[PDB]
Amino acid sequence: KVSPPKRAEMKTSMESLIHHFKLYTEGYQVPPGATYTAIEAPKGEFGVYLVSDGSSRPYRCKIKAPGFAHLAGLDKMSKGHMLADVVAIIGTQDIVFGEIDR
Amino acid sequence: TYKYVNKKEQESEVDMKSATDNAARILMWTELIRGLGMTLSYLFREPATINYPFEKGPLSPRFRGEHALRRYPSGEERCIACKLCEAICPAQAITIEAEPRADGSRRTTRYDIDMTKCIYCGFCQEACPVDAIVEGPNFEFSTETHEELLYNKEKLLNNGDKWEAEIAANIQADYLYR
Amino acid sequence: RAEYVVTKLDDLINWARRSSLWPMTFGLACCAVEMMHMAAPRYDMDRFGVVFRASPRQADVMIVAGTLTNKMAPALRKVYDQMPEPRYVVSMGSCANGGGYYHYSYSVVRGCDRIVPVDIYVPGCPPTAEALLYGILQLQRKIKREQKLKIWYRR
Amino acid sequence: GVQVSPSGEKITHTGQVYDEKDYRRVRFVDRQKEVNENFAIDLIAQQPVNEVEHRIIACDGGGGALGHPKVYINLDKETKTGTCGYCGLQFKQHHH
Amino acid sequence: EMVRKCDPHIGLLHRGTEKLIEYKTYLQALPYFDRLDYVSMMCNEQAYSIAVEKLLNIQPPPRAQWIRVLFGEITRILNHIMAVTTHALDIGAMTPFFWMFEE
Amino acid sequence: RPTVRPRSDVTHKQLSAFGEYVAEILPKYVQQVQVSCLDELEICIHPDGVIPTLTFLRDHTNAQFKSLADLTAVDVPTRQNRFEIVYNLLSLRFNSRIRVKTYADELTPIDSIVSVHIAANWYEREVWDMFGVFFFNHPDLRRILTDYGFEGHPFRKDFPLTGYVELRYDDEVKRVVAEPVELAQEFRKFDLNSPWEAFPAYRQPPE
Amino acid sequence: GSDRSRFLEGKRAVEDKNIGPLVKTIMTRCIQCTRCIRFASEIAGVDDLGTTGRGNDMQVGTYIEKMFMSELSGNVIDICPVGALTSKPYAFTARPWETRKTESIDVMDAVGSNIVVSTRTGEVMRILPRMHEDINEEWISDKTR
Amino acid sequence: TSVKPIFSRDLNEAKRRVRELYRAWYREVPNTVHLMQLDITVKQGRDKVREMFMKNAHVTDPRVVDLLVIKGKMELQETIKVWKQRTHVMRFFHETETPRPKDFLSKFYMGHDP
Amino acid sequence: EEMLTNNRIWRNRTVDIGVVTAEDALNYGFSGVMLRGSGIQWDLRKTQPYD
Amino acid sequence: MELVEVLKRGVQQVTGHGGLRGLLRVFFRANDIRIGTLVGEDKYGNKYYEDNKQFFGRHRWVIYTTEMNGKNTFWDVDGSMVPPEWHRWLHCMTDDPPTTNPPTARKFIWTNHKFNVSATPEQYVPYSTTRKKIHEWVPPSTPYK
Amino acid sequence: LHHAVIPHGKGGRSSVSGVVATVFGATGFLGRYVVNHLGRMGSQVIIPYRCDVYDIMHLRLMGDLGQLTFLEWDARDKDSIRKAVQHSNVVINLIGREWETRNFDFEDVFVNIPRAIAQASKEAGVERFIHVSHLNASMKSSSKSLRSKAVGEKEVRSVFPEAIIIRPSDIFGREDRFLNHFANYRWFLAVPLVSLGFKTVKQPVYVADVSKGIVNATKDPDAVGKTFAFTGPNRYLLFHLVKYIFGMTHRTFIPYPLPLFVYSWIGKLFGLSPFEPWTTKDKVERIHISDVMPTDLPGLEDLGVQPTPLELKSIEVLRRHRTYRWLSSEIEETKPAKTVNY
Amino acid sequence: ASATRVIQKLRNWASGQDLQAKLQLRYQEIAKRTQPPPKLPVGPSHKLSNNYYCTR
Ligand SMILES: COC1=C(OC)C(=O)C(C/C=C(\C)CC/C=C(\C)CC/C=C(\C)CC/C=C(/C)CC/C=C(/C)CC/C=C(\C)CC/C=C(\C)CC/C=C(\C)CC/C=C(/C)CCC=C(C)C)=C(C)C1=O
Ligand SMILES: NC(=O)C1=CN([C@@H]2O[C@H](COP(=O)(O)OP(=O)(O)OC[C@H]3O[C@@H](n4cnc5c(N)ncnc54)[C@H](OP(=O)(O)O)[C@@H]3O)[C@@H](O)[C@H]2O)C=CC1
Ligand code: SF4
Ligand code: SF4
Ligand code: SF4
Ligand code: SF4
Ligand code: SF4
Ligand SMILES: [K+]
Ligand SMILES: [Zn+2]
Repeated sequence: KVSPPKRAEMKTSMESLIHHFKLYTEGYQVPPGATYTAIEAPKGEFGVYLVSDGSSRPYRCKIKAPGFAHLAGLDKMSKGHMLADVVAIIGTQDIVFGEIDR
Repeated sequence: TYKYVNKKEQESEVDMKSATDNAARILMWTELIRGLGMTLSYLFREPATINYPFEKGPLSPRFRGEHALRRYPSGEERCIACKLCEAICPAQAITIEAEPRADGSRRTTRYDIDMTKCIYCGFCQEACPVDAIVEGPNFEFSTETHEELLYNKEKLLNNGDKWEAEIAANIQADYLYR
Repeated sequence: RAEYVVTKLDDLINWARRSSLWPMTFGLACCAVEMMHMAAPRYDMDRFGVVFRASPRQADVMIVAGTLTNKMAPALRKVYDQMPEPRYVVSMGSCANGGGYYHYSYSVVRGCDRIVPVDIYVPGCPPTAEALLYGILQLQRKIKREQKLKIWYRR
Repeated sequence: GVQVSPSGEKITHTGQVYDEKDYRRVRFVDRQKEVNENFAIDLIAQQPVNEVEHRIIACDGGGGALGHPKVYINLDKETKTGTCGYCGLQFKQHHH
Repeated sequence: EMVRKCDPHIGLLHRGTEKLIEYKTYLQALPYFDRLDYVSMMCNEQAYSIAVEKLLNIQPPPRAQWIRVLFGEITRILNHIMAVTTHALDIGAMTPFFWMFEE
Repeated sequence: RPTVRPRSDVTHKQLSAFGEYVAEILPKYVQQVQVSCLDELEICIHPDGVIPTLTFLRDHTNAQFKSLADLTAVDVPTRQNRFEIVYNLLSLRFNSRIRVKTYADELTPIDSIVSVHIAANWYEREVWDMFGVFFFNHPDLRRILTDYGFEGHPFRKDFPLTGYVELRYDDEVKRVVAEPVELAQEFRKFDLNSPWEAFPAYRQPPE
Repeated sequence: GSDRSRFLEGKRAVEDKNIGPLVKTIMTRCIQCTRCIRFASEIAGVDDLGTTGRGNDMQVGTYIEKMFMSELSGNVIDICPVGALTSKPYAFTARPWETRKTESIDVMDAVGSNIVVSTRTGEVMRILPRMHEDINEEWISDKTR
Repeated sequence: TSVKPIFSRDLNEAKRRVRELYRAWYREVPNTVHLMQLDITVKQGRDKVREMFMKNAHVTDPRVVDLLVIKGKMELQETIKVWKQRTHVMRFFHETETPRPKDFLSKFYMGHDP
Repeated sequence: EEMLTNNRIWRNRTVDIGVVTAEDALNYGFSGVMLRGSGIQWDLRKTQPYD
Repeated sequence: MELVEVLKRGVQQVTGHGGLRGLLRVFFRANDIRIGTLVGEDKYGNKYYEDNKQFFGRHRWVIYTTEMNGKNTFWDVDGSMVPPEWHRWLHCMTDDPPTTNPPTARKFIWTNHKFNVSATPEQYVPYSTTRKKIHEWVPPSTPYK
Repeated sequence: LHHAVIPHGKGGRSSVSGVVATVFGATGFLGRYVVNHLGRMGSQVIIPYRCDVYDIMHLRLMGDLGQLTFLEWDARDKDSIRKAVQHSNVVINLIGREWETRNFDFEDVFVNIPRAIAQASKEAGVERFIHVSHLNASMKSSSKSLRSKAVGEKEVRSVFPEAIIIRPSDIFGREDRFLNHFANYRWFLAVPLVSLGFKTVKQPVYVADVSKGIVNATKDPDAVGKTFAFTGPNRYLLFHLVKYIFGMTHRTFIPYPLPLFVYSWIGKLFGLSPFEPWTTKDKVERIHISDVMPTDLPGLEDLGVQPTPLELKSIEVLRRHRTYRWLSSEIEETKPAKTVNY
Repeated sequence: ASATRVIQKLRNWASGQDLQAKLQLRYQEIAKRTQPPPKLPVGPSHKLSNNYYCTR
């Protein structure tokens, strides 16, 4: 009821086929609630604030990217420096803009 | 546990020999000469470049390439118009209009896959209960127009007929894992 | 025969333009990560004669590699316009092709062909670096097929 | 089997041919309209009927997990052969 | 050449990922996380998977957990290779970029 | 049971005790304190006490939550105050995480906590850009993720997924122009809701 | 239910019927719940459906080749929980997650029964009944279906 | 009834803030037209500013007027800088799209739209 | 490491550039690598381990 | 010594491609001079050599045919000119060439491979396999009644 | 109407307008604006081309996913013309040159090709044929091109009796050969005008106005054989027009009286060129031929197009030709030209 | 791997480290591309008894 069964079991079993069908059409229902899960990603603390309303779709998914806070702090780090060391500071902050912009 | 990367434990004091060593390191550019030697060794190594169109890069039987619609060994199409691949398609790239055929079998009339919308994730081929839609190993199918990447059922069946000699072998090598 | 001389001259200029392709140091996303994996030592584009240049004035082909945002689109159009005349566009990946995973987003241009004229579409998400090199060689063949002097002579 | 419209273009296995006055044939002008030649309905029509002994026969696609989900077909009607819903294979009870 | 103020305008890669995720199911929203940080794909997948597992009150099997840690450290090597070598490329040296990109 | 997570009632009890501690220290602002079965502490406060609550949690000796992890908003457009502003805070000293909730509507701003945490600058810019929640005393509060001339706040529930306008290059004016959106595909909504309830623990009483 | 099957035997199979041009019967997937029998006896009142046999061999339908064609006969397609009794015109065309539902009323009958039009991609795919206890209860007629 | 103000106690100082914003936009229009090489004239831009104020000029709620002033100040700030480009500042004119006619005959001749 | 670390050009380019104090990093909410670069002993894999 | 052995392998590679014409052909088409064990010679003319002393990636290669499906591919070598079985062997999904382990023969598998046909008259154009879903009307050919 | 030609869909760029149209001069200068308007409103546009695919690359956008079908054609290939026009409600003819090449002259370009296109359209049974002639291409004109356009106008009328014939004035716009020509007069010492630019009256018309007029003509219930005169709202003397052009350019303005005989000699000298000539004898003759007063012919006003003035849409053309000193100058820095009535 | 002794000595001395032991080109020590078929284990709750879903 969460993971899809193996394909052989799906093709030979009734409950397995029903669960394969429902997981690949509707998906599993996540019980309602909100969590903040933080993982030590290589660029920094990568967080997901997930809010579930009880259905098979997330009500809210906030993505906390470390690069957001780092680039917010870029102006503070770049004090009394030039263009070249500003380039260096951008490099030394582990910055990818997919996670920053989302 | 933890460790320091730039902290030093105590000091090595001041000595004439150590001072001469540091002076020679500064004046004679010893670490610069060392970096020169490193890239010289890389010069005398063998390059990792492959001759591209004649030597292709290595792959795996799990590789997600160009989509294809398969057939039974009798020649009958495997797809049974069940639409759960487009239900699971995270990009909504599949359109599966369908109707009963002349012999009454449940088949598709429109099976379109927008390759410019598809994210090449294999969810359709792992959701298909009859192994109809597959993602075969073709990746050199770049086109000169946007329209040629808007596949229909005829194009997908043609790809399935073209690549069946390889797709079937890959599924044979792979199906015990999935 | 003037047709033969014009054809051979056109073949010469097409050979020059296809042997010296300078893409721009311009990417957007994961597709540009695969683009520099095509720059990596394995599938050496510099061996193919393909070498990045940072300025659009020294560029020949824009490899649109990533998601073309609405906020990004004037920048991409300005950068493309600032190229000199024999310029090409290789759309790379589903985002640059037709929006891809972000097709129904409020902020994504559904394909970079709404903004710039695209010469070669490279499918994938991401297309492999081998696939991008395939698209580059297909572009080389496409500009090998061009007959500018012959069209001028029969004009 | 592919057929040819009086306009000239080929007819697909779901017959969808553009009419004479339909403008959407400039997309095929100087290009081609590709039709898969192997029509699955004909290919499964030319497959022989399997003679089996039991009243109920189990069908896969020809492999343990490479085929379709394993179904059961009841061959009680002597007048018509039982066709599996996933493939197009037909089974007949050998009542002699 | 001295920098008096930095103002980074972002959003030129904003694609409404959170809105699309709330419009799709959980398994459908999984490959968005591969594209959030497209250098540590397995790491973002692990983050989203642990969030959904915590909401579901289930645990992955030990072999799955060990594989996830193995590919987490593989993503960490990939991301630190990328960070160090592109930082050195922006500084001015490109040979470590080529070597570690072969790796 | 190899498929079910462990519970950690010890850290559930610790978070409950700290919730009592904060709720009795700040009765002027705290409206609700809850601890989930996932062992996460949420403190729901009045919007007037955002600055004192965040300052207390930033530098109190027993509650050093000096790092602000997340600042987001959730649009629930069925309550009177349709925006729930959520702060996720991290305590490195005590190795803990807390969540502080407040509410807002479209015309009720919340005091910014840039004076408490500097990351709140960009986080509140994102909240304003995506939900239209104004923030008092914010230095250079403006859009951060939308286009420059963008109208509307797209993370709201009533905003369409595809937006109202789309961009294309026009050769007559030689520009990138905005048009009303016209999809060639029309994103197909799927009614993926089972008519049978899945969790009897969350069965709401009938109206 | 559970998430797995302990059944290691062969499943039964039942020959299909030809009950009409409206209701397609795939009776292998019938679960012997007699809902169609109770409907056709009490509401439709035709008394043509029933159970023949015993045990696992018990089958639902008509013993003879009977053309079950009355008004209010697509409501067995409605009330059959499994896909044993499906709509023959709505054969394989759509799926419920595909279909957008618009709640409307009915014409070509002055009862004005409440219906749901299930469309998909700008095309009417199915007509289902609605629930109005003062007009049509749960079901509609064959002409409006 | 009994709401919390955000800047203005009543409509008068809200209108004062509106007048200040309008003065700022009116002064900034010539500099914008000179700096960004706009095809339009100074008169057209000031008329467009008046048009935007007029299309927002039917609201009598002080909080909504204050929020409109705040958003106008943000737009004016990104026009004071060159954060907005020529495309962004010419999006106010709708030079490409054809307006839908306001008459029933035209809206009947094309489309099933009210 | 040999190409970059002891190189005096790389050292002049990176040493005392973008110096972040530990308190400023905590207040700005960096939380990833800038903390341990400024000396803050924090790593989620050690403090709040998950797998 | 080692240098004379390197020169011996070099002159072997030089005089290992047939003659001078074959050496120049492979050198200006494939841009390398190497001797590998012939394992291929498919039906279209592609050669498929291998050499296990080379590192992974350069240990298998193809010399393309100079003619395929009417196209003069002497210089316009293409990555899609490889038929699927040699494609699998060349991309190293298996260690078995399709000469000792041929693929399963099916009647619907294409007997002739086609390369990338973009910007050619034989390219792909999309349709709408729909059968129009709507039939309007035919007014009568007889005027009035 | 066939079911695929019903104009269903709000607005444009993704809708169907039922304006399936073969545009023959689409690769040029007016053709790009016509194709832009057709693809904007959402229409099947068939573009026959003879130049390079790179030269038609700028047309490859401004159409939504197969709404623009490009196909090669030759002006001496009736089969190519027939296969271009065989699926089209409307055929728009924009073929023209400002000079004569070794293969095609003015007579062929303005007579034989339009007659062949109209004949193929009539045999294919298209519904509308729009043909772009020139204003004051009446008959017995001083220049060969205007006489050829008159003869071709007669030929198109004879073959296709209900062909709409649109006669614009000297069209101005971006990448035109009128405003850019007069702005490129700055590369020489002075401006060599005939009779100091007096006794020559022009009313130039905007490209967007002409293309909007063509699109409204291919949708209009009227215009089933009518002739339109597409002119600007103001008539200027040539001297005042060139003075306004150089004022907007901010370069300088020294005029020079040059008789038409030696000016035609200089035009022939410039036209002796294997590339696109900078100017020619026919070009200077059309420059110094005055526009006629459009009295009885309909125009943009009753085709539904408001004629945009040159004083409004002039900065977007002439800002290229300024130096850096005068690049950031507005409209009000240049006084408008005096408008004559005559 | 196919390098002369003099070139190997030059590479090792110039790099300062032994390169033939850990050269970054893969020759033969990698796994064969054709593998024997696997037999993946089933996890818990495949017990056919004492395996009601309400208890897990
Ligand atoms: C995670 O976040 C992200 C990033 O952050 C890390 C990103 O970065 C990012 C953007 C990513 C990209 C854009 C990817 C692009 C890739 C890279 C940045 C890495 C690739 C590497 C490089 C760019 C460095 C290349 C290094 C080199 C050493 C290559 C050498 C290059 C050169 C330019 C120098 C050599 C010179 C040339 C190539 C040209 C030389 C030749 C000529 C000019 C010819 C001139 C000669 C003559 C005129 C002679 C004529 C005279 C004669 C007499 C001849 C006679 C002629 C006759 C005909 C007879 C994205 C999107 C991103 O998400
Ligand atoms: N532009 C103006 O100021 C005015 C123009 N007109 C008329 O309006 C029409 C369109 O104007 P305009 O855009 O300026 O013209 P252009 O100079 O831009 O050329 C129009 C098109 O004609 C094509 N063409 C020319 N000669 C041939 C030929 N021999 N065979 C095939 N195609 C050919 C060109 O194709 P290719 O690029 O492939 O050569 C081009 O696409 C013309 O008839 C012109 O005379 C009337 C009044 C004023
Ligand atoms: S690979 Fe993924 S995105 Fe592509 S068609 Fe399949 S399910 Fe859709
Ligand atoms: S391809 Fe497979 S999953 Fe998709 S509709 Fe057909 S049978 Fe179903
Ligand atoms: S197509 Fe896929 S890989 Fe490429 S930029 Fe988009 S999300 Fe990234
Ligand atoms: S309603 Fe359906 S499941 Fe129930 S007895 Fe009738 S056919 Fe069987
Ligand atoms: S969908 Fe329901 S009725 Fe149909 S086969 Fe599955 S369980 Fe049986
Ligand atoms: K049913
Ligand atoms: Zn079967």
